[PDB]
Amino acid sequence: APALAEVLAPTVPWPLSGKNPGALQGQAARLAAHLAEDHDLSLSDLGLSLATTEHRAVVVLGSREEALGGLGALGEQMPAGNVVTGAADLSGKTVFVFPGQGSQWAGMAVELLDSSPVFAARFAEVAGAVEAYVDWSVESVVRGADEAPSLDRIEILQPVLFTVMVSLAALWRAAGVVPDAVVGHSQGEIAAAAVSGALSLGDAAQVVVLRSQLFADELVGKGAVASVSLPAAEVEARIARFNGDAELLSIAGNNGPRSVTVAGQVAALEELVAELEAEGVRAKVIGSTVASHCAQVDPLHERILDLLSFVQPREGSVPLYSTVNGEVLNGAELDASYWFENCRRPVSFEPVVRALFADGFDVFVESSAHPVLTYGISETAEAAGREVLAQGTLRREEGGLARFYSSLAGVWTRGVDVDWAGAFAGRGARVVD
Repeated sequence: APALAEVLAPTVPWPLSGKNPGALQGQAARLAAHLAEDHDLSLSDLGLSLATTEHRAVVVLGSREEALGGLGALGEQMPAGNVVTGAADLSGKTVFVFPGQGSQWAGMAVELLDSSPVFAARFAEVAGAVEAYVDWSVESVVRGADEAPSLDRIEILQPVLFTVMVSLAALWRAAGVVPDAVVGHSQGEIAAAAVSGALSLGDAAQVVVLRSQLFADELVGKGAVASVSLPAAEVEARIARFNGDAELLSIAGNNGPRSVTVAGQVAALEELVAELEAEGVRAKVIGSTVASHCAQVDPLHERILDLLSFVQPREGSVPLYSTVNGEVLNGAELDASYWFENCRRPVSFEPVVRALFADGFDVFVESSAHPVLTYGISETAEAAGREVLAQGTLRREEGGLARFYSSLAGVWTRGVDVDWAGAFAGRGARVVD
């Protein structure tokens, strides 16, 4: 039942397609002139009409003005922020990417709760699973209720992030976009397991909640993870001087050929990050993160096997590419042992991005509040001579239908199928010739 969109939300997407020279531009030019001249054709009717009918574009609009501004611009081959353009030259094999921490911002799920029924119904269903293992309400933390806990706290961030990522994947699925596979980074593998069905909701919810509550008890204060824009070899050489007495700092992830993470002791991490920043290199402590993917997780080994003994794994609808052991898992192999490897081992994301290229994936949808792994996939694609689409869902301070229809356009304009008519459900629009 529940639609992409509240009937009273004004953001709507207009899709246009052409194959002949200047055909997309001509069709846009004429429609903009007709809209202004006709003064009777309904905006909603024109939308559903365009939505139900090789070179592609989507105008994302909340208003007649934005419609004329978009078609007008497309008509004169001028770029605009609300007109998403592309060529439909991709096979469309799609993988959903579920990142770790870094995605979060303060109002992230709020707009989609208020304006997308589908997102709201999935959010409740997934919030309901986590809330079985927790005293607080996911929805109130997202809306910043006064009395609800903060997202700064790891044990609250990870379950919140889990719910938002799984619910975003359902919003993609309603709009007719369906993964052929999933891929997770760090905690992201939990969300990836939920969406694939490899864990039940309740199992995936219990894993995220218990493993983040452990990290909060045992690891907060003592460690973090930082994102560094240099290749592995350069970074091994910059941390060596910190690791005299003890290994304070270690490479916890490979995201691209020029992109890695470092995990360990907060002071040494912050010094390396300041050193590299002074030198014009991007290095940033990932928000609220603990020193996972390093030796600090080892004193937690037996606790973690006991905590996640419940986990019952099973084949999902769709394979999971393991960022932990380079295997393509049906879903049954995700036992408590796997979930220890996941928080201890460094995340070999980049090599499984190359494996996905070789198995025929050319569309990567990152199901997140803010795109963080998208640059690594694009850098990997360039270095592999592969033309691929790396598409985020939301961004900071853009959590609405305008942002989401933009990212949906991103995938459609490059050849992935989308039910655009879904955006007009229940509005009483009629297709007009």
